[PDB]
Amino acid sequence: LGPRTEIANRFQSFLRTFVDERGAYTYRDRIRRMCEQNMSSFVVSYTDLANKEHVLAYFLPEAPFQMLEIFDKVAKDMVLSIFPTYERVTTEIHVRISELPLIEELRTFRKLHLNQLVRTLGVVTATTGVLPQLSVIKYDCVKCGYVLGPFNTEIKPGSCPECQSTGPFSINMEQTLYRNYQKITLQESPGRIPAGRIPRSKDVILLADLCDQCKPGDELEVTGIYTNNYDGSLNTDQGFPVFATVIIANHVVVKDSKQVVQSLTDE
Amino acid sequence: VKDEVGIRAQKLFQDFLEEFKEDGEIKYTRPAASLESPDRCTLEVSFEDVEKYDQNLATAIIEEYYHIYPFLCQSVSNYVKDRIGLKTQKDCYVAFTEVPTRHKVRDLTTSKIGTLIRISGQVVRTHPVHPELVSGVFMCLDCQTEIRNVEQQFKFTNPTICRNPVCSNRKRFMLDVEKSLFLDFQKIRIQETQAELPRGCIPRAVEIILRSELVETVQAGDRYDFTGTLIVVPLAGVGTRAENLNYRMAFLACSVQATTARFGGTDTAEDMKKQMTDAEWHKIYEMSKDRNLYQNLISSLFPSIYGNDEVKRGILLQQFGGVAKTTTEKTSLRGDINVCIVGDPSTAKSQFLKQVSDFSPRAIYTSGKASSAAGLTAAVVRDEESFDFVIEAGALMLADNGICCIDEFDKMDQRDQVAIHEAMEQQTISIARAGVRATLNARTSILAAANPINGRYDRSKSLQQNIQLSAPIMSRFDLFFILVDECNEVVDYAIARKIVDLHSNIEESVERAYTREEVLRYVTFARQFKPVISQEAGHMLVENYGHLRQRDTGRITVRQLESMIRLSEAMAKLECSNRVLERHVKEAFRLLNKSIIRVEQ
DNA sequence: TCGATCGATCGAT
DNA sequence: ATCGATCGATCGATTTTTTTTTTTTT
Ligand SMILES: Nc1ncnc2c1ncn2[C@@H]1O[C@H](COP(=O)(O)OP(=O)(O)O)[C@@H](O)[C@H]1O
Repeated sequence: LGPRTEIANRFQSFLRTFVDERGAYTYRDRIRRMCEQNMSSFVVSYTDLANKEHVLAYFLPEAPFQMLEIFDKVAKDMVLSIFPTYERVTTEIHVRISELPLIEELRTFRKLHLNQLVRTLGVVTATTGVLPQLSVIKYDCVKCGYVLGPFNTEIKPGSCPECQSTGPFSINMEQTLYRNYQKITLQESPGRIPAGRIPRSKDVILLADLCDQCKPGDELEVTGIYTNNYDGSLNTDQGFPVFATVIIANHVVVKDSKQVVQSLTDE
Repeated sequence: VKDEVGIRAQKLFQDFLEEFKEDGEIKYTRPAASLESPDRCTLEVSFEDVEKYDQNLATAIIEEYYHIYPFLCQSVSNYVKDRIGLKTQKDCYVAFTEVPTRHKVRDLTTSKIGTLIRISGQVVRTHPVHPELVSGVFMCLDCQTEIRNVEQQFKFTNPTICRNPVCSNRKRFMLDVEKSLFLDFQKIRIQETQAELPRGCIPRAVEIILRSELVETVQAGDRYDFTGTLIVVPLAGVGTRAENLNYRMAFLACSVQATTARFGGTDTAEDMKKQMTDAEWHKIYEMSKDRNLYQNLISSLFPSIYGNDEVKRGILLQQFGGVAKTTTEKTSLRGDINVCIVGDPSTAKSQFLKQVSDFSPRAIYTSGKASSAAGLTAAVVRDEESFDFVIEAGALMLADNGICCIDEFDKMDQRDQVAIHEAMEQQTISIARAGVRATLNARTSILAAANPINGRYDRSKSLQQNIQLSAPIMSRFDLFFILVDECNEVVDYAIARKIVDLHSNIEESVERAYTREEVLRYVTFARQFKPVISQEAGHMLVENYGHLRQRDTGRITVRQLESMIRLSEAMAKLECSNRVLERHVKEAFRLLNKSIIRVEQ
């Protein structure tokens, strides 16, 4: 498209046009800094985005999924083009955000905060362990013995090597890509309570690049995005439909910082 | 259809309030004027005004409510559209009020539906927000899925046939979470009323519901005045069954008056820093310039009392300010400070403080030996309700930015008290054995209520042996001011002739000079000032302290000093002035020396 | 024992 | 003679909870 191409192109004319710190801007070199160490967790500044092009605040909330995807395509087509040897280790990228002009306390968010940009914090409690997931749709045809091909929703087209036939199928335990997974339980601090009552909480999902980072009993900072479980069994109802809530993780900052930590000025 | 009469009626209601509603003035557009920017979708209405102008739509409104209810949202829309460039985003929240009739749980039958009757009770076991994508889009799968329909029904139903085509009616299109309708509520239970206290039966429980803007402005421990919009609610019921089913009872309500839990902070209708924070300049100007204001203030809260006149000049200390200065990240700097009382048996030790809780807000008093050792900590639980260990509260910590004094300071176990040994200065408390690395904060002052050892003041022993407890605590209490008992008839006859003007039912008290409300508002104005120190006393307090300890050259040191400069910066807050002066110094020095020589044998 | 599946069948057109 | 609607034979899909023995804290 004409305008709907300009996003990645403005990222391209961003990471070698916007400058701070007396030349040799970070993201000219931060990306190769990270491709060296084989990390694949590049991070963005929002304030730098406001310094260069303030357009990217209204264009975002209408579907930030697509914003993040159109982000990651740029990191791919940059890195794997300029480091073509790289295409061995992970071959997938996404980016992070760590600058938001707002800290939304718990017990403050409602349906108005649906599917858009967030910041929130709190405390961890008990949650699950570490498990992997699926990533791709591939089956094995069972009438004719072929594979249907590569393709929260099912697809199942009639087109396939078996003369576009074989509604039936079966599945292997290999040749399909996987994805690490973990859950969390976010509870608010027992300092900033309404002074003596039960607290409130939500669940949160984090994804494969972000695991074995959190822990029970810790301090926290997350951007997150507000989810919507699309149906907890709509039917004859209670005095409420049985609906639920999660936030999906984009980027964490921990507050303890128990490692060698700060990024480096040029001088 | 039924409700077209209500349509026309609220139409002409609109058409009247379209003009004035009250004496060429309007009270039901300016809420809409404030609404006009964010469009939050609420406008409550008085039911009395229905009795004023529309001439008894109550029996038009008060029985067939639920079927008329949704037509009034369209009424609201037809209102808001008349003047603003309008989309159909407009919605109907309601917080009905001004209705005379206020009934209870027991006058409930199958004939009570679609009404607006009013009820109270108490709040228990409350429950959270719980969103609802009430709406969406749903039809066949060919192309024609844009469905702004009524799929918001209680029982929810995917199945819709079509709009444009003739297609499948069991294969749905997928759902819409993007450009649809979502809303917010919560859910609680409520117990039998304490304003209606019968015998016999249990506290019959009611289910009860609130809308979005009603949400999270209720709370545990409150008595209410609700709507009465009882509903049809979408084993053991072995009656007859039909079809061309066994229900329970439920209820909702859409109006709240969460009263008996309301003060409102500080906002002579005149000009000031803010709207009404100190609009009484006309008199506060005088209340900050009078020269006898100290004594006129002293005797302005204890007319029903007579004793010493030394804590009637001090204890304003506790309610008075501290510092609230602008510094770096060195550490917390503290503002308020302890006080102590000891005395002989019942010289009105307790009536000083039984009332002071009723005096200022946020500062509730009781004892902790009223309960377990759960004064400091919450109730230590070791059985499974949610995750087997829940201790995030207490009672002492329920006084944040306010005080919660005690009585019988002496006979309390040395667990809460040894915890107090730290909890008052480094005002951050911690525990283990059930703590998610427990990090709390109390902030506030205290008042003590000791009682001697034998119940007398025989000067045979030092004060620290007059009480004979553990020691270091008796410094951070920066002023004691003990009340003494003697045996003299003049005093006691003066007391009895206080009772002469306690029950002589006309003029059963003495005249006064300063009323309470003006006093309290002056006090709550006096804090927000950002005080200043630039005074030679600020230069020359070193010799005052050096002289203090020239007297102490014959316990000791600089905790008392911290107190000193805060006592006196408070007594200059009392002068409604910044810019510390060197006299509040001398008074504070005198108070210090009264305290220590009072401690002296 | 309950439910949709699918294939057949009977009037309309 | 073409085609849609209704009937009906054909197919597969559901049916696990109340005491105890250690454990931390008053
Ligand atoms: N100067 C005084 N002014 C008013 N009341 C006084 C004074 N001196 C003594 N009293 C009386 O002494 C009583 C003290 O009772 P109190 O100390 O509250 O009992 P307890 O010791 O159980 O708390 C008060 O009720 C009050 O009537």
